[PDB]
Amino acid sequence: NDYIGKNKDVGLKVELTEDIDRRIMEHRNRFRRLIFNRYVEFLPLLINYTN
Amino acid sequence: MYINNGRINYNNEYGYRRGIYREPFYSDNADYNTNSKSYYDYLARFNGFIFELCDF
Amino acid sequence: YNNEYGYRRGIYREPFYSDNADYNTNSKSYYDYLARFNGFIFELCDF
Amino acid sequence: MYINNGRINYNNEYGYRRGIYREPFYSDNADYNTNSKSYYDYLARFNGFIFELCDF
Amino acid sequence: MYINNGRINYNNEYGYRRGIYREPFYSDNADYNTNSKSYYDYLARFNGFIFELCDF
Amino acid sequence: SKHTTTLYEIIESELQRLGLNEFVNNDRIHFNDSKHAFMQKMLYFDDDVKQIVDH
Amino acid sequence: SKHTTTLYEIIESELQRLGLNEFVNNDRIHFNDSKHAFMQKMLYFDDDVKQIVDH
Amino acid sequence: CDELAEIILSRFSLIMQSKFSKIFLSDIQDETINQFINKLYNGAPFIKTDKYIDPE
Repeated sequence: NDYIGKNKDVGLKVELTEDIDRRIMEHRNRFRRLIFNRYVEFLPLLINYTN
Repeated sequence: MYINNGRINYNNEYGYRRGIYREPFYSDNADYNTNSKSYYDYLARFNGFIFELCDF
Repeated sequence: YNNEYGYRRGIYREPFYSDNADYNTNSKSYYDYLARFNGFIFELCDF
Repeated sequence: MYINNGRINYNNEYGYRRGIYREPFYSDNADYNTNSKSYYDYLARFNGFIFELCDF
Repeated sequence: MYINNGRINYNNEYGYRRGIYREPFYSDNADYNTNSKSYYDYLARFNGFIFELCDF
Repeated sequence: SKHTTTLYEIIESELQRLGLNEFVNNDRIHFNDSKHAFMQKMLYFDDDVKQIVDH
Repeated sequence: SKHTTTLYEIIESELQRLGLNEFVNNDRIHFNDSKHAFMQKMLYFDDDVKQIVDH
Repeated sequence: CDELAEIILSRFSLIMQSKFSKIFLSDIQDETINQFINKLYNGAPFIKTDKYIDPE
């Protein structure tokens, strides 16, 4: 038959619209954190020294 | 069709899930609105307690 | 029960039975109701 | 919020928060208007004091 | 704390604490950045007084 | 009820204040009584519900 | 009431100046009394509220 | 410099004037607007309302 995850007693879930809204907000927060961290890593590597 | 012999027993011949897998009897491609309690309900419960305190 | 294997924030709700509740809150908003409750707490102390 | 044996006790079985974590009973994704006091209320309280002083 | 010499008073003391860094708006802990959480958590300041009053 | 309460919740709260119970009733328990349940009472618009609404 | 004020605060101010009180009443304290409470006194078209509105 | 001062007076007045906003028209305390703004400001591909809000 079809496969679904084992039954975990979690209670009722909110509708798809609320899932989508929270997913979009979490995506925004994740992107902000990623870009801030990546700029932090990129900063020390800007200046280089000859010889 | 025969009686349950005066003893009640619960069984589900046609269930949604069988262990990990999913039975083909019922459909899942449906989305229902879920309405929980808001802050006003928290206030209502607190007001119920305050009402009992005032009665006491 | 609250057993979870995949973590999604704040999408799961659980029903419960509200045996008693009092929606008769003589105020035009929650803010003024809390102000009234402060006043009532002082009155209750005095009483 | 109950009375047992003639003595009153307050306990919230279904609370919004436990410890730092937030319970699943109530939904808090709702914004409520908060209407505080403006300058006119400051004037009103000062006017009340002035009224009492005039009475005295 | 609230009950002194057989009398109970609230006294609603105020303590001013100002954090060093502002709260993170885009952090995932603050979801929707809405109002309701403060309304839910406001009533938790009366728990000690409620317990002392119930004992009294 | 995700933001504010429904009319059903307020009416049910007042009916519970009145002391009514929907399940146990007169020593015989019915899950859906169809006579004392809060639903199938505000739909028939009983006297209690009318008093609650007028209040 | 972020700007100026609302009618309810004005009427509550005048009712408080009249000497009425919400809670103690006749030596029995009630939080939501449904009488002598300023709200439920504006809604019920009470005489004091009409006097204040006319004044 | 007289001719240059007048142009700057017009150019700066256009900067301070040019500010855009979104204006919601409804009843003065219809708490749907606060919920509607909360969804709209955050991510919200689909918002469900009634006919009386009339988004157009």
